[PDB]
Amino acid sequence: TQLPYNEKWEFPRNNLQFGKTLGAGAFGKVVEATAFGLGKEDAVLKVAVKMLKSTAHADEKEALMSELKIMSHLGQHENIVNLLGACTHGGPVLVITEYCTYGDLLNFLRRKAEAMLGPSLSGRPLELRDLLHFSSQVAQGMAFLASKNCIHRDVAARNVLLTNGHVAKIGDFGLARDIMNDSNYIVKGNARLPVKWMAPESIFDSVYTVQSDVWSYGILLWEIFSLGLNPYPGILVNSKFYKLVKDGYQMAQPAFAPKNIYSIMQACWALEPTHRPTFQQITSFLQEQA
Ligand SMILES: Cc1ccc(NC(=O)c2ccc(CN3CCN(C)CC3)cc2)cc1Nc1nccc(-c2cccnc2)n1
Repeated sequence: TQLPYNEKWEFPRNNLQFGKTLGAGAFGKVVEATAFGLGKEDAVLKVAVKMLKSTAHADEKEALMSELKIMSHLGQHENIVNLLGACTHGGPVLVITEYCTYGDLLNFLRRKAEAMLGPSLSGRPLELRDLLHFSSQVAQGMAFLASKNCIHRDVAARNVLLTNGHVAKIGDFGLARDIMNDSNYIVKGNARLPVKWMAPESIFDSVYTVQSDVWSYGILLWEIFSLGLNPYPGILVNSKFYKLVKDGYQMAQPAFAPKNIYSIMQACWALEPTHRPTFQQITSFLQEQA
């Protein structure tokens, strides 16, 4: 965008020691690293570093810079993936963020479920309160983005990261996601879209607002209280699916959701955008439950 990059984030690329890859897309990837003398307190930290692959070209580079500019503009919040620094001089653009010990929320829930079933068939197990905290925290992060007039457009469990103390943060893999081979992204003409997460006005009118994010959050809520099931499971995205969503078809109550939380999901799925709850409403409600 036309936003400026502030060099207050500038970090020496030689002060990074790279480790394993945390995720990889077609033209970008995220790599774990250690930063030496990062931040006000000169900390020595494990961080995440987004960068372009050798396959990337000019457009991919302009996108990575825009993402960096946006993250600066956003500010910092406990429930988003915070920008820690950047390397824009003397080499490829490097974007440095917080490292989240437990990875994405979706995989975490799935592995946790398997580990809990283990004793019967094959750290501590999840309780309902953990799910409420996760949901509450993601809502706080989304409410923060909404207060900045910032539209996420891909709210989902795969884009939520869990850090120390199991605190959920909302992020965006962007170039570091392999959408080309991801079955959660459907080929809708020009682009590949997370259709099962999208609001009807987004699907049909290409309209993205804070409210269409609220819809997608409802789908996320479903993911959490089913412990990481695919939305609309078994249902092929086609003309019938599109028409169904448009006529108010909604998923059934997840196995682990209290009627309370499922009512919240349904509210998020109001066909009329302005009838859906705000992120601050969702936040206040969930905080009390948790
Ligand atoms: C390294 C990096 C660089 C950038 C980002 N970006 C964001 O987190 C983000 C969040 C919100 C926005 C807002 N944006 C507004 C416009 N719309 C269209 C998109 C959203 C942009 C970027 C995250 C990361 N971090 C990241 N990415 C993937 C995986 C991991 C990761 C994995 C495991 C452990 N620790 C970290 N970490």
